[PDB]
Amino acid sequence: DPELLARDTVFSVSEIEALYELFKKISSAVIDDGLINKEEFQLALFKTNKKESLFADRVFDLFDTKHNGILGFEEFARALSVFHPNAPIDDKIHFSFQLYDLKQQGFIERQEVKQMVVATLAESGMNLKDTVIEDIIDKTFEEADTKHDGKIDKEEWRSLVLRHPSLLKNMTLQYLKDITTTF
Amino acid sequence: RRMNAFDIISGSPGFNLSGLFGDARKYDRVERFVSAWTAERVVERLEEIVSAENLTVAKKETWGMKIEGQKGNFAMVVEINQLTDELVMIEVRKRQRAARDLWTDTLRPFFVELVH
Ligand SMILES: [Ca+2]
Ligand SMILES: [Ca+2]
Ligand SMILES: [Ca+2]
Ligand SMILES: [Ca+2]
Ligand SMILES: [Ca+2]
Ligand SMILES: [Ca+2]
Repeated sequence: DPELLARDTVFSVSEIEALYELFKKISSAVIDDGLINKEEFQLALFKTNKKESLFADRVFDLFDTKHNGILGFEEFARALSVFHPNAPIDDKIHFSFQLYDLKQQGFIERQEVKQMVVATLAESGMNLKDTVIEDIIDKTFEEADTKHDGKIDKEEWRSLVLRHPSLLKNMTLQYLKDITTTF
Repeated sequence: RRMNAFDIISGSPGFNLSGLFGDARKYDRVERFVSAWTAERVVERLEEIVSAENLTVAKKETWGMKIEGQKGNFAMVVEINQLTDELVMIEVRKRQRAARDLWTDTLRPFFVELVH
């Protein structure tokens, strides 16, 4: 019954049905168990299981709210609702904060930011020198760290992404608007 | 303005869920080039290439350019932002309908030669 998920998300019933078609494809790609495992999630995101990514690691964790290391359709649909263009921005800010808190013990810390800058520059083959990365991170903290403790807390994260909305572009999938035609 | 660490992270080609939708994506994953060129000089050189290689400038704006060619076969969006006092980040999203060619032999090597 798609009415329950439709009620709880910003998807319509028809969009939930379309999302289920996508779910069935992803979930049957490696093990035919009606569920999405991490390998299947990587194949969906990247088209290969050879790309090991801290983004995939974090996002899969946050999708997997019943933390058994495998996704059912309810988890898939509720998580993807966060990415819909019409989802509450507070949901996008919360999810992204928890994503970037790599060690999962609070705050977005300098070491977590640096690990992500190094990894993302490597995705582009633009492996900038340590002094340049440090300059960029310095400037980031200069702006973000208004409660001056050298760490980015949830209120500081909110302020930064409210100020620079393009920082949340990866928290919206415009494709979800046309899901019923694609699927 | 200088872009910050989170521009780098959040805009990285692998740090989004767009892969879920496969062929629905209009452009290939963003190709980023970090350069000590100025944005004005990058645009100037792109315009020279447009004139020499039979291309079209669909858009020319403060953020960058959109360049088209080959009767709908090729397009790219080029966005340029200041990264540090010394460096810009050039973000190129391209699409090519057909499978040497313009992108491989001329346009991409131009972006590569900017890197520094
Ligand atoms: Ca499965
Ligand atoms: Ca693997
Ligand atoms: Ca966890
Ligand atoms: Ca689960
Ligand atoms: Ca942390
Ligand atoms: Ca702080």
